[PDB]
Amino acid sequence: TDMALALNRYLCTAVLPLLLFAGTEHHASLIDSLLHTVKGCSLTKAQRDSIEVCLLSPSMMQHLLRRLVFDVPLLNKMPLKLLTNHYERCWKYYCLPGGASEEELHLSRKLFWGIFDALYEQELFKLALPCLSAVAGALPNFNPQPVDTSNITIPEKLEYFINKYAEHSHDKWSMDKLANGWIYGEIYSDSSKVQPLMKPYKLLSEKEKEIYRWPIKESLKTMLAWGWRIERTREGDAAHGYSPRAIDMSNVTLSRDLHAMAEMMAENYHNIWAKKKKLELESKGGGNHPLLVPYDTLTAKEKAKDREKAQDILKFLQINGYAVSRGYFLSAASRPLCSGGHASNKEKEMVFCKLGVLVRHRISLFGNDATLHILGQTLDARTVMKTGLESVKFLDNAAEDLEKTMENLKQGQFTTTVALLPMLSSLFEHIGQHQFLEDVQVSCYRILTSLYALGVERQRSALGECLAAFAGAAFLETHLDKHNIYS
Repeated sequence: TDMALALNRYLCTAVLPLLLFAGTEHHASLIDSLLHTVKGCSLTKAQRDSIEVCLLSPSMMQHLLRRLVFDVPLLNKMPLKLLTNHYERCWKYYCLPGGASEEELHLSRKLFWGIFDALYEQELFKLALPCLSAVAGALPNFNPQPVDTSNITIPEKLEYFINKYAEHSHDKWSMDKLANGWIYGEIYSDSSKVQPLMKPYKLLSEKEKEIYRWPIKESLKTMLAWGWRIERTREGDAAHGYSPRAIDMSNVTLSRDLHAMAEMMAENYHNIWAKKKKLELESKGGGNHPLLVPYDTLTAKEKAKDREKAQDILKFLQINGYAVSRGYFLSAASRPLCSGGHASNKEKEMVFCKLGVLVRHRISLFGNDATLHILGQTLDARTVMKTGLESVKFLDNAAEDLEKTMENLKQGQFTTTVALLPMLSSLFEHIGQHQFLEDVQVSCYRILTSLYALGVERQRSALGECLAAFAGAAFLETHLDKHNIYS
């Protein structure tokens, strides 16, 4: 407490020093200062020390534009909502000069807009949904999840592999040190450069293989843990003492199957060593260690024994020739899934989720101002809501008509069976409540003139009589929506 009053006063004194490799600690450590409050009112000044510290950096800030994206999925309080969505629009600046992670940006877009069905509160989620059109327009907590390795037994085909890879290991323990060539003695006198461990491989015993054997078996058993395995293909490949005719595993190029598994093997090693660090010094009276931060931020220099050691276990597999196997693109490839995913979210506009009608539809307007396959299904997307909430065309979704064609204004002005009958089906659902309500006819006028900016035969004399029905029904302001579509 009495030294925990340091944080209270320094919410301004560590701010005024506001006015690219070793600065990664503040994107890791100081990101967790406000995360302790994610001092009460004074924590809002920590946003000014962070939401402005990201934009004018962008080397490690390129790895911090989606920093809390490993915890923005675990947002929901109010500071967990503003730790991402307020820095969402500023996350296009890092990939502005740089425009492996373009599919990870949709993880907090296809779920947080679905978590927008769980909640004023959407004052920060609305413009950040258009920042997802900017994070894909400029380029184009986090708990470790441990898995236990030794549950399975060593397969017999990879026992000719644990004796060849360990035989190469004592070469690789010397190929990094062959310019000096260190040898065994009896006493560890490192002033005269002798090691007590430099013994050859062909004179090994039943309890000294385990220095070589155990890094391989924690690197082989964890391949079978994700529904993946190893298949078969064709075959392939001074001084004196233990002098080998060896080859290096820092110049052999890899396969494309192995990339998503070996970078997951470091993610596997981000869930073993990030748990093996919790079993060494914390039970003796230790303190708080910062390695529980989000995933794309923290230092990787300890992981050089985990990112460069999780590839040569399977670079050596390509020596043996074994078939390692895995069995704005995503904003466009899932866009027909999105127009079918928002229309499936159009049925719940009648029965929190009524804000989901406005959090999903009105945010794709700039996405339609930046881009009939998905647009012809989006013309009838609100025709599921104006049929499901057809009695009221249900709290906010009964009066979401003024924002309904507002996303179809930018979609209609930005462009023969996918538009023939259904162009005047949802449009008449706006002009059908024109003189019941005037928030539907004010958007139907921009729906009837949504073709004069892009250039309804059947709906020409149904609205022309409706112009002759609402000529004085003010519904004369609703007459300009039914008189602009009668020829």
